[PDB]
Amino acid sequence: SAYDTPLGITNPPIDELLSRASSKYALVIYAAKRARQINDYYNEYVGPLVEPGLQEKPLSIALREIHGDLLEHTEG
Amino acid sequence: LTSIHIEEHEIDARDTKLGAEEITRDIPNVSDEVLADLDERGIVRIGAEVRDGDILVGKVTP
Amino acid sequence: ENFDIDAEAESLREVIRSGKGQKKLRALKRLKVVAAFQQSGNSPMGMVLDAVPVIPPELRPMVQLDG
Amino acid sequence: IHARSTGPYSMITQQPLGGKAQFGGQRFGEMECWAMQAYGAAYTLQELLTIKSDDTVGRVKVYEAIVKGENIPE
Repeated sequence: SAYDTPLGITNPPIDELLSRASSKYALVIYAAKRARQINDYYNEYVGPLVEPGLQEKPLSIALREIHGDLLEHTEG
Repeated sequence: LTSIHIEEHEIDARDTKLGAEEITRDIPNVSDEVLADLDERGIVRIGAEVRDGDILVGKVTP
Repeated sequence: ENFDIDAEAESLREVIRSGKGQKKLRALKRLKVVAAFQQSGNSPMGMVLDAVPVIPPELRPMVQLDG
Repeated sequence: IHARSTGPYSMITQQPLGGKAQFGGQRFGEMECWAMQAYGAAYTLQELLTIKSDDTVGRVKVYEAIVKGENIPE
């Protein structure tokens, strides 16, 4: 199961994210709320956890983080 | 395969009940740059290159 | 004003039971609208207007055109 | 070719006035909404049919929020 390397938005790969959260629909909010938090930190102020890029976006950071298993979620 | 494309832009000094409309160069709230292309009439001179936003006909409503 | 929804609704539930056939259908067509007004918090007094509402002006606009 | 981040809004209808000439936005129709629902991009549709079109407090706040670089208000 080799893809050489991902690039841009397709990094990180979705199948490795779907393992982490219950479903893509959860993963969306999972990433989104975290991203809204990361957005807020620059201005709930926790993060960024993983060492971010120089000019990197909160969505990329959030979607990177979920893949790393630095976060945990509760389904309402 | 280059084409010439000619577009028409109309405006009318219609009468209102407050005063009357007039096509004139002088506008209260502008700079010299945007009315440099205009002439004594208050319309852009023949051949002055216009950009999307630039004034063509200076008209004032009462 | 001179109306009692409960008695009317009740009677209609009997007149359907009494005359089974074509008139039961009419009494049952009559029943549904009456039966609804019982459980409804709003009174059927509001079916008539002493005052009529007026839509916000902007949704019926009078704007002068370029002329 | 059309483009519109923000500009003039129409007076009678509180969505962006449509047209190439009038510096207008594009029509996000029902068949577009069905595709969006069929994905289930709830927030996307709930952005498109609100702050990105109709909502007078949303259309003014979204620009400020984006240019300041804050969270997009609900």
